[PDB]
Amino acid sequence: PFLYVVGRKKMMDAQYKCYDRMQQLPPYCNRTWDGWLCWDDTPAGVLSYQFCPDYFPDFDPSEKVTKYCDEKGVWFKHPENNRTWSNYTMCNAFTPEKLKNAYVLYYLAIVGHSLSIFTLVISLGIFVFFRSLGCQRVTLHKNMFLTYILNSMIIIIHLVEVVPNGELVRRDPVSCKILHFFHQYMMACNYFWMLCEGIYLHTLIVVAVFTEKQRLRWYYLLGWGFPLVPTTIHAITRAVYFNDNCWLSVETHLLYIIHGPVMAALVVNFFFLLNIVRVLVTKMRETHEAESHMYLKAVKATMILVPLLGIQFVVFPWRPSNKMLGKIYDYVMHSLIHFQGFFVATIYCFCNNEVQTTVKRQWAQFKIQW
Amino acid sequence: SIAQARKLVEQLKMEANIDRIKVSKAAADLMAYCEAHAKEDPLLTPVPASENPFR
Amino acid sequence: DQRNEEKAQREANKKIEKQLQKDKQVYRATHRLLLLGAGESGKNTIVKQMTSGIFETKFQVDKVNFHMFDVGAQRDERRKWIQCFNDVTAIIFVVASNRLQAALKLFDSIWNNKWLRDTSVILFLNKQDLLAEKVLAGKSKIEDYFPEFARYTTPEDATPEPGEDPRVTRAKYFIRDEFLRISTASGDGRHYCYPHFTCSVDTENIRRVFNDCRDIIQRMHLRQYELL
Amino acid sequence: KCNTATCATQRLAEFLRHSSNNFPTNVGSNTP
Amino acid sequence: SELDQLRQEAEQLKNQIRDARKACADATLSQITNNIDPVGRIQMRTRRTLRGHLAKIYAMHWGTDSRLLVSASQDGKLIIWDSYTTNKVHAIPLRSSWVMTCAYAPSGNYVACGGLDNICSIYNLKTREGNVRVSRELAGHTGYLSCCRFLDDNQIVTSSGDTTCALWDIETGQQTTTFTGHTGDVMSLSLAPDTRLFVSGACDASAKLWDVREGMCRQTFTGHESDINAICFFPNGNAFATGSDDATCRLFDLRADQELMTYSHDNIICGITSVSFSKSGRLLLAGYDDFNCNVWDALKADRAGVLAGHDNRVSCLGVTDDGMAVATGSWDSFLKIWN
Amino acid sequence: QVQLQESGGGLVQPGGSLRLSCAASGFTFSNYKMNWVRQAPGKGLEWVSDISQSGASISYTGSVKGRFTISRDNAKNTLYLQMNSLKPEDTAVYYCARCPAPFTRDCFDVTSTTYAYRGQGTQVTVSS
Repeated sequence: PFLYVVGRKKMMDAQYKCYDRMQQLPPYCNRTWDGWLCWDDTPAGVLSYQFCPDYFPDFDPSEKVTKYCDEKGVWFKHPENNRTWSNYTMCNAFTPEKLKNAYVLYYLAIVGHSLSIFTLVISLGIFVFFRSLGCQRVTLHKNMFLTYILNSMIIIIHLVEVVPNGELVRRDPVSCKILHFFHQYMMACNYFWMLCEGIYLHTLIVVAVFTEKQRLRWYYLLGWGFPLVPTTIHAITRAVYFNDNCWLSVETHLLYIIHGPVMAALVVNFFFLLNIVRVLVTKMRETHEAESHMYLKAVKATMILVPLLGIQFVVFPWRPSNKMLGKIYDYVMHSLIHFQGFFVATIYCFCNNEVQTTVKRQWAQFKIQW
Repeated sequence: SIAQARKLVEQLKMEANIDRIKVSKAAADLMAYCEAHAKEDPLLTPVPASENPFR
Repeated sequence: DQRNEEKAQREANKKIEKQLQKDKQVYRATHRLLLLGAGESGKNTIVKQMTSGIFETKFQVDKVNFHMFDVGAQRDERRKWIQCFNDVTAIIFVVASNRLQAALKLFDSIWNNKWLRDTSVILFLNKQDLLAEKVLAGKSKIEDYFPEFARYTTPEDATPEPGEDPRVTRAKYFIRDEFLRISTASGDGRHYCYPHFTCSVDTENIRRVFNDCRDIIQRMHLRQYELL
Repeated sequence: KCNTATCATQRLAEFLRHSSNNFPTNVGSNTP
Repeated sequence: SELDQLRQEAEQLKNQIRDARKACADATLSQITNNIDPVGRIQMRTRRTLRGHLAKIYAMHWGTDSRLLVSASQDGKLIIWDSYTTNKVHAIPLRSSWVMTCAYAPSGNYVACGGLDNICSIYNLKTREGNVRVSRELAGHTGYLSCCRFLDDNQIVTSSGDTTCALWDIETGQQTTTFTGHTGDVMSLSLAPDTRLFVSGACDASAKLWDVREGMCRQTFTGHESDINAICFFPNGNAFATGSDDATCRLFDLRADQELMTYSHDNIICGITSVSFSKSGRLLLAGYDDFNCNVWDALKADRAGVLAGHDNRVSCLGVTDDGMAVATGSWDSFLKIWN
Repeated sequence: QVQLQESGGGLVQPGGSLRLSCAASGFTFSNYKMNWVRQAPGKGLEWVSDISQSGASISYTGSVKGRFTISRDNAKNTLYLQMNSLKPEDTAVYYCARCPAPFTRDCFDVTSTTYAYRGQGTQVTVSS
């Protein structure tokens, strides 16, 4: 009942804010205080629209409330009680259609994440098996595949055991908090590892190309060791200040402690991509290559770097308020996010020329033995 | 100029007077050698895993 | 006993592997360059700035060590020992300016050699002053030895020669285009050519080599990432 | 609010748990 | 005005040689060995893989005890491996980074290496005082070294790339006998089992048999259409096989003065980089430029099998004295042992 | 054994037409490239023209470009160089050069001082 207690506190807090704003502010319906959100006195105003209070889990900010003044008497009267009452039937926010959209979005994640691990365990198995393909870049590729499987494995088990079962959340075992803590760290490890190869690609193509040798001891610390600090700070701050059931919530602004550096890390990756593209454009300029074919090659190079650098998170950073824009954002953003592992494995393991040629040679070698 | 041609021709005379036996005898001798030492070829006739060092 | 011998062998192998790793840390930090060209091309002047079969010239620029090998002392026939220079970062070529046709055919044979397809070549069109004097005196001519200069037109794309007369620029860019046509006639995008107009007293040649090696390594890194 | 794209799966997970197993407001009668 | 007479005499001698070769030939090897059981399909797997080289491997030489082998690569290192345990016994940093060949002494005390420096360096391994250094630096060749073989602890035969082979003499630094007669660079040479003759395959599509004691060419064998890249004496010592750049292997005879059999396949066109024989002389394991080695039945000229386990082209291969295993070295800095 | 035997070549007036046919033997003709090399007195060996395998790519040097017309008769094992409109600067000893490796276009070392597979050659001179 912590969320209920938290929601109850916001009702009185909003009442004080409403009273303070009304006191400061100096065919006329009298001002009346509504339980959830007050209505200031209006001079015969009909259909006054404001967004939903969303102080409770049921409500959502997308819908909005309305009422009318002086259309009948001075205020609208509810027929059942013959008393002033505001229509909140559209603020239900849980409809057969809203639930339907979320389920088709959840099942898309499960199918995509399951397929992502399927394409990544084979990709990881190939790289470790084939010693010839081994290189400094491959070691970073192996860590990306390792952190992709772990992040996807934690996500899928979170959506089939914790979320469907409300009894587990109600008791709030100390073990359930550990699962969310590891989910935060593993997901932060995946995002921070995107910056690591974003640096490596930038430190190879653009700057310091001559020096092939570079120590990876600072890449492992940034990839794995560094994300521990934001995660362990989040655990302390949440427990002392805002502790929910199983620490599973998105209402709090404290989530930016773990989502702040991640956004900053991906922003830097955007700057690295622009420098690489500029170098790539310059590189093909000196060859005097045809401009018509030049644009297509540049487009392909950017698109294949989209899943590796995790660049989609900055191209569409915030959700769309409009319902149609929101539906498009939900169906496109989740498709890229949940299938990112599949795209990364396909491009960098199922399409590489050196990887393919080694596979064809070894397969022909196997068929001769058999 | 002229010495290399003379040396080539003299070497040709040296190579012209050598003995050349019938090729059938040479082929028979080579086949006999191959068949005589065939049992001592681990690559040709497989050796058991116990009797090879590369295990 | 076997135990002591095995322990000693393991210790020696560990020491040798440590030495191999230490030597690998410095082997990959040095780029090997093959300095090749026809005789009397002025490459000896660059060499002397700093008999055997291979001359080693160790020079560095921008903290990067370069290892240039002069092949003087070998015989004229080179279809066998040229295969050893397949891991070199670049093959420096010096052309003197039918002495030009021999260099053109040599560069052609280099370009399509199956073991030299990966390696790129840096082209040094040496002796520009001699070419300018020859084309200004008028004692000899290039049209008779190349029936393409009559119809040839100056490439308007690039001619940054302020003090040079039109005729010398035409001759220089005609030789460069003759080399580039062979270079790009059968390329596969795996190796490229880098023409350069250098004199016999140019101190920038090491900077040209450094920049071309940087471009070669950058393009190789781009290729390994499948961007290009 | 956490409208960032990074916290998208968690938002979907919160919606399912809070909706499939409700945390109704019953606003229709004797309600504001 | 003797040029025409000399050319006519040379042509007449060549015609006489051809007639003599035709007279001594009555039945080909194919029509005399078509009564034996075929060997059948054979297959060997990589028992050991030796790693540690940084550049392409150009040569390797097994020891006389089938235990140690040396390998030379273009990173200026001479690694003496242990085949049984995959251990690096020695690692000699050469002063030249372009070594083209290597050798192992029959007694194992010394090793040799040569490349694009016209110098053969002898390294003393049997000394144990914490240092392993070069004993003698043999100089005097003009062309690049291609292949060197040890006759004794004091004699080594080298095949330079200036159409000349020389018999050296360590502990003095000067040559003993110089072999001349080739018109192209000598790419390989192989000593006879009895250490009295040796053949040399040059870039003139011809192989010459030399007498070590005297220093004069005995017989010249022709028939190949391109440069001979490798050679290997038959274990009997009365024959040898030549690997050329025309994608054909030919087996010559020291007594018939003419070729015996050719080993060519229509579906492969690649130069042979190395040729070696098994202990019994029945299989001809010749490496190719298409990244694998092919095993040839010498008697029937039928391919018994193929060893495809190398990422790059095989530049050297050699069967041990006892015939237990065959080691092939490719340009991918990997040394593999096949059994 | 490779034996390239040439034909033609004699004292003719300037502006005449000559033919040099090379009789290839000892190797498969339609597997190798072929070149033409001439050695002017007092000068080094020079490359005249080359014809690729099966007569696909024909190229001449600058001096003789647009003058000579090579032809490879693979069946008859011969190679021509149909000279026409000769000049007193074309007096040189001509050889046919077999190209070192089969099915390869690198075709190195053709104009070397000592080339094993190069033919004997015939003397071609023009005067009055």
